[PDB]
Amino acid sequence: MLKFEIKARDGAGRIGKLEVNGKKIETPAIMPVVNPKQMVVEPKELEKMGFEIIITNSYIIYKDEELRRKALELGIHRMLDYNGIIEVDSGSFQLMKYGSIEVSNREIIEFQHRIGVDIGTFLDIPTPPDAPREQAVKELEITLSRAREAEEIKEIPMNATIQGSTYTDLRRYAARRLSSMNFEIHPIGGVVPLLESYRFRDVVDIVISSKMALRPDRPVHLFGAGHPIVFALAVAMGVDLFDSASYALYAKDDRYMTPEGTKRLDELDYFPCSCPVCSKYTPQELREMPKEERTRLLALHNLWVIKEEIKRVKQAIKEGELWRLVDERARSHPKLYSAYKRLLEHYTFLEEFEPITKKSALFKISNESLRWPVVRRAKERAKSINERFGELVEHPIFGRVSRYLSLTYPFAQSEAEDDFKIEKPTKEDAIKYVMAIAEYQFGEGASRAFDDAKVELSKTGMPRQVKVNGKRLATVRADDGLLTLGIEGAKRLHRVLPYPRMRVVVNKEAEPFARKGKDVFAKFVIFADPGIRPYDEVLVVNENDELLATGQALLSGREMIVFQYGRAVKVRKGVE
Amino acid sequence: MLKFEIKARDGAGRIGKLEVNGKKIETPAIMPVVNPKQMVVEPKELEKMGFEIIITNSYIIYKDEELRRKALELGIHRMLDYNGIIEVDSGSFQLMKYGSIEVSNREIIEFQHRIGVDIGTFLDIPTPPDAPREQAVKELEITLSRAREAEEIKEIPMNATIQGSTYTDLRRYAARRLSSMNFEIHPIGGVVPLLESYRFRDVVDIVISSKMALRPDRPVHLFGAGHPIVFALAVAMGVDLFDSASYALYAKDDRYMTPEGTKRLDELDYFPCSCPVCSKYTPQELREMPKEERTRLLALHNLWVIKEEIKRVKQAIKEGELWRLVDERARSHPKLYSAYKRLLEHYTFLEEFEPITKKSALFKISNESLRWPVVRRAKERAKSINERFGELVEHPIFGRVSRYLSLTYPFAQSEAEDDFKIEKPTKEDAIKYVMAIAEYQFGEGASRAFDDAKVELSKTGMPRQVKVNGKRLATVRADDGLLTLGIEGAKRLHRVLPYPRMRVVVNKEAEPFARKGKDVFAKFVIFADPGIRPYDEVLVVNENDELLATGQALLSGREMIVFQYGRAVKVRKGVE
RNA sequence: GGGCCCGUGGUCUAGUUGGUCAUGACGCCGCCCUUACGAGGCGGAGGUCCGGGGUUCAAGUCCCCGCGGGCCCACCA
RNA sequence: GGGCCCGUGGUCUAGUUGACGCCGCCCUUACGAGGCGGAGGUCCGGGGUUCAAGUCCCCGCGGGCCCACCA
Ligand SMILES: [Mg+2]
Ligand SMILES: [Mg+2]
Ligand SMILES: [Mg+2]
Ligand SMILES: [Mg+2]
Ligand SMILES: [Zn+2]
Ligand SMILES: [Zn+2]
Repeated sequence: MLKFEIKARDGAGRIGKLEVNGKKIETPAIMPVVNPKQMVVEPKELEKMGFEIIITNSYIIYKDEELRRKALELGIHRMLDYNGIIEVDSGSFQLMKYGSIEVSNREIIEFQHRIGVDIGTFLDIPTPPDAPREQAVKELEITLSRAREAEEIKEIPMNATIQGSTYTDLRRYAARRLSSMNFEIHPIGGVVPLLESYRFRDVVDIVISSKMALRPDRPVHLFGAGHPIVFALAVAMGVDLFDSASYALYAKDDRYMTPEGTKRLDELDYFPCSCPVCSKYTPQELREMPKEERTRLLALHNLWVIKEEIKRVKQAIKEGELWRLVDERARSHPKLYSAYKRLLEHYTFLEEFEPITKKSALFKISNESLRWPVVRRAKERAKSINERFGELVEHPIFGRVSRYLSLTYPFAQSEAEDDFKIEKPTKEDAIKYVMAIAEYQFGEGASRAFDDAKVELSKTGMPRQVKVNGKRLATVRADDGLLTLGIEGAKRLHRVLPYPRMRVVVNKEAEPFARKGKDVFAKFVIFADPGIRPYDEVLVVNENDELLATGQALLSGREMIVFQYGRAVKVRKGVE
Repeated sequence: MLKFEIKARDGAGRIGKLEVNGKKIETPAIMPVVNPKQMVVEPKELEKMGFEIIITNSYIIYKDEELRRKALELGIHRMLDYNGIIEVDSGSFQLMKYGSIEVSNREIIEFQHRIGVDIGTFLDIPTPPDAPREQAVKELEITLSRAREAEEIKEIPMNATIQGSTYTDLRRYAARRLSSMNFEIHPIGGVVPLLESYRFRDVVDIVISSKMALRPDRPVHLFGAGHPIVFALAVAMGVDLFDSASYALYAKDDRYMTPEGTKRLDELDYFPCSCPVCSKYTPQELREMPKEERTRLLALHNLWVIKEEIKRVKQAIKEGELWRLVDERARSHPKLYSAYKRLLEHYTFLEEFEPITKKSALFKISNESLRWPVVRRAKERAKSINERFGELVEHPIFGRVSRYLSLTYPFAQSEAEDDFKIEKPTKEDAIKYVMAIAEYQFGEGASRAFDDAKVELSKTGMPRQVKVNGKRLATVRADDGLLTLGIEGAKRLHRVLPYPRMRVVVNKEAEPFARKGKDVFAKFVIFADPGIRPYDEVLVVNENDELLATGQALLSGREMIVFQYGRAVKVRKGVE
């Protein structure tokens, strides 16, 4: 009983709405790991700060006498004075470092119900990296079994943590076994050793391998990752949740955090921040004060950056610049740049979830910029249109491109050293632009659903509304020069394009509304064209392939088929 | 009457100590342009904030009745309640926009003495960009004349503004004419139109052309540049001062500033900041309030980032990562990336001022990282060593390098995707390392000054102190694997290296001290090997080439010969 | 369906003639500046303003109707 | 000439219950980097404290920061 819906999206990640026991939050989001005995910062304020969710170690409490009781006494919220979403850890992380931990998967799994938590974790086994073969195999099974045993003894939302070591094949498997099982969240675990050793590439090989085999709808949390240096990369991998003692742990050893890396106080002459701590202090005066005060103020600051970067990321996603932000943070350190270069290698993975159009332009600002999904796509997607229509124009990013396409995303919406001069149509070809924009936007074929049409030009010279006889097939949206279908056009297309091309099939229950014009909700989608990508102009149909309406996709096809909460299409017009 | 000394340095820029009228400040540093009549934020606060210096438009004053008087009345500081360094503008900028401004170069150059300012600017003429030819020539002469007329009627420190339009040939000339003239500061002007049109390339072409022909000792200020997006770039070009109404001007139009570019309030979902305004508010909430309060808060914010980035930069310089921060900010926007790629093209300009060793390692984080000065040099500088000594090992950044060099900056102090495994010497080789580190560090030759020596190995296996018979020629400094000369060694060298190889020539006056071991001050250097680069291990000598001491250069050779304030060498041992 | 915005390629506005509002937008030719790309600078000429209807001596510009586009809230049936 | 620090490759420590060197297995395209177990050298040089010292204070020989003098 955990709700998850994709609010906005970019890259392969997304900003979502998460609901557990009435308490809502929004992802991406990081959970500050807190060890109750000795709290550097009390939930009291974390909450006051912005953290509407955190995490503690249940197992560490099960051991302590005092808390065990205070626990079963006033729940956990009350015992931490935290009125936000609280989640716990099995203590497997403790089983990784110190090895032997005393408790049964069941004992703790149960112990978590009594303490009245909001989300819990069964005792998964975090095998380390480069671990021997069988040790990964055998250990994963034990994990999978404890995951089954926990599947049916559970009553609260639970984390099904994907283990598998440095073995992408295992990761892949333990991913489908756990995706098909009935759990609410999937954290990718046993990576801290990697992160501490800045093995950002191996981490991505892992996070990718997994996000591929997991169900799109369940939240992915990267276990033990709380440094601003990874968020942008991570999030664009389709990660949504982070947890880490990083902030306090760092602060203790006198380390300062920057989205670009780590700084040793006794190496700071200035404060590369503007938060409340670096505002009223200095590296000199803060190096003066003693531990108790020094680490507290550091942790404090660390939290502020952590928080800040996260907002930074979300903002990037909201604008459609997540990749530029990764390309920027990638420069923060060699090992991470490596990783980024590697992420960009998994085209197929990223392509699937990469929006078809964004709000802000494509920016050529690195060699890597040219390997970004949205580029590769358009280069191939435009290949055919170029030959059929021809009349090419030079492009700073794609080299050559048919003028007919020259005003639609990402061709006209790109910026690079040298500038791209677009070419407005001329009455006589105004159509070929549409035909092109159509075969490009809808697929080898679409052209025909517009064969004979009329293209109006605005006071600028831009191809806008296309209509036949008296009614409009579609409109060349100003922003990105793509086509927004207008019912009549939808129909005209549906006829020219074979099924399942660009279609969404809604259950009988929903069929009524679609016809009217009301939006479609993920839950009611029986199946939809796989090649559907976010913000695609799509055809709503009934199980019998009868046009029901046209709108704007909000999820990849494969995505609507599995989401239960959230909207699938933002219906423009209804067939009735 | 204005002092300027290079505190710390990197790239081609540096953090310096600037003193005018007893009031100290530190560069890089930005001065908020303020228009008295309607002040969005009063100096009162600006100073409270961190701005120990600002600027206003004297010509704007001379026109207004009220102010002209209040001006001649209680000076300027008092009229602005500002107790920091105040500087003014001639109004030429107003001569550019609106064209015709009423006043004589003399009239206002004198009106600036009366109002009792700390720094002033004569009426230079800011020719725009791509302006006709003569219009640039003719106009620059008028500027240079006004600069002569003001050279002799001046009593207060003044800004010698380099004009010249988009003509690098004129820029370079107008730079020598004004470098040789008696002025305190040189702003590079008539660039705003460039900056507003994000022509970051053209700006570099200009800033570079000029920094080349200007005297190293006089501070360079980039007229009208106040956006975080340029600082790292600019500063690494050897700029030291900025001024801009940017913050209030943007805030007015509802634009928010981020090190990476500009954001339109009504496009913000979150606040990618941690300052005092983005902390206690939200994009939603701030969009609600009206102008009076919206603009003020934004301006306020803008100031916070501005300040922030500047610190960022200085920190960068202090650790020796200025370039990494440019490589990062370069990704902020296409046109800027271009510019950066271009700056990196002038190797000879940058190499001269490029530290011989830095505190933090070299980072391979982009294709551009491989064109950074520090690498090109090393690859060439290492060329011969590799042939002579041989026994090469592969390197992630330089491909191949002889082991004997493998522990010396920046080979062992480099980080890139794949890692470099160093090679500690073996007693029998121990020396070849030094010999190598020698010919590499000092020049084709130096090897001999160590021909027969003893290399001690630490508890690590690292070659550290080298001595012959009983005394130490030098030591293999731990952090960078370079040689720190020990007087005996210095003379050993001096003898095998022809003049002026790595020599610093001191005025008779200073010859005394040198011998003792006290540091050398720029002022008393008659001449020094040009191939001298900061943090180079050098030989101090007297006008007749007698070894007087060994130290640590702090300026490129050609730099010592010109600097009056500031120290030239950090003397280690004296010959006496 | 409920609210607000719009008639639109993108990029972007930094040495504040007091703040602010104008001084159209597009397209057409020439000189400059450019390695030509680019991006600017200067001067010429005078066409068009998605459709329909009013208002005014004057209408891209001011309401009004239509055909369109974006954001937000509501419907998870 | 003072005051502080150190005896040193870089990088780096994010689901909070001494060092360098030597051989083998695992994980790695070998690189990288790790994970496991065997082995047990030397720890700038001299003098001490100790049953025991790289480890603790003393002197030597060295590196680093800050502050002072622009003569
Ligand atoms: Mg579904
Ligand atoms: Mg001199
Ligand atoms: Mg909506
Ligand atoms: Mg000093
Ligand atoms: Zn901070
Ligand atoms: Zn802010």
